[PDB]
Amino acid sequence: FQSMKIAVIGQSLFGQEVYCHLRKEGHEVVGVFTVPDKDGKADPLGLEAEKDGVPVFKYSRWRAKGQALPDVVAKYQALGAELNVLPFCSQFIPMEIISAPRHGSIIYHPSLLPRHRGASAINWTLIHGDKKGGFSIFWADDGLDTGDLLLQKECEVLPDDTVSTLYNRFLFPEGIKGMVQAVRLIAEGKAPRLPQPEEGATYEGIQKKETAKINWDQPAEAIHNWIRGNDKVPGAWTEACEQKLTFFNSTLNTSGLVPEGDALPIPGAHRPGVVTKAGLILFGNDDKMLLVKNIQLEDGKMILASNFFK
Ligand SMILES: Nc1nc2c(c(=O)[nH]1)N[C@@H](C=O)CN2
Repeated sequence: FQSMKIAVIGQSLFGQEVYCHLRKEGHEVVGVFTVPDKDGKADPLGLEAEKDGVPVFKYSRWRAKGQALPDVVAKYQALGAELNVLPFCSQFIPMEIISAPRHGSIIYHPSLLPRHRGASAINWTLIHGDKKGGFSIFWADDGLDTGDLLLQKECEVLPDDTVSTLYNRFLFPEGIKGMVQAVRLIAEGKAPRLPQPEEGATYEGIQKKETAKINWDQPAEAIHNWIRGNDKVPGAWTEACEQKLTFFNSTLNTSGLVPEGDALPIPGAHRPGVVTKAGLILFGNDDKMLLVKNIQLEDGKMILASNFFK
């Protein structure tokens, strides 16, 4: 064993939990780098670190005129970190920071690397209807999500899984355990390095609300995968009845359903939607059905799709 000085760079409840476990294991978290508020909620990793008197720093920022801000780097170097743990970072972290610690930097990534390198990997897993998923913890190198693996765990992906369900069922609870296990291996001097194969590598970038717009010119199954692969964040959407509607809780189980109800005209779609007591029936460009159970209105109100027209 060895108790280590660790810099934590991340966010969210996931980051908070990794932070708590590292401390429970006897490591010193020398600092936390997280996201700002927005709005006016503070990040829970930052709030937890602040409670404990651990240095907390908020970006981004991160960069200006090519290089890493001299300020952020300064704050980092004072900490004397021996390892960086990245439980949910976002932007490229300059190699002056990534490569500074004796033990380097390890990163949590919610896909089976080399598949779905880049941001929003859980979205892209489901958008493509992958039948298996999981997470990787990997050693940062100078590429984007190309570094050798430390460990990887797989799980089955179910036909109606969403980003949120797959995360809460597996990638969150097992991912936290996995990061903890990784730090233990590093502390013991027993951490593996498993180079990523070239075969099957794919890359996608961040999925912001704007690029979650539905393309209706696809089969029902692909549209279902698009909706669930953006559910709940950032939320797949379209224009209908003169507003922006976001669709959640899709299924391809349309057993016994008939397309009778109140039309929902959707510009660009192969057929109108139909609001039924079961929810919103939608058609793909193959005239096959999918069913959306919930709709978020442009003003943020969540409703049952069956209640759209009251
Ligand atoms: N140097 C480096 N920075 C990273 C990644 C990486 O692979 N290398 N991936 C993301 C980690 O959060 C974003 N930041």
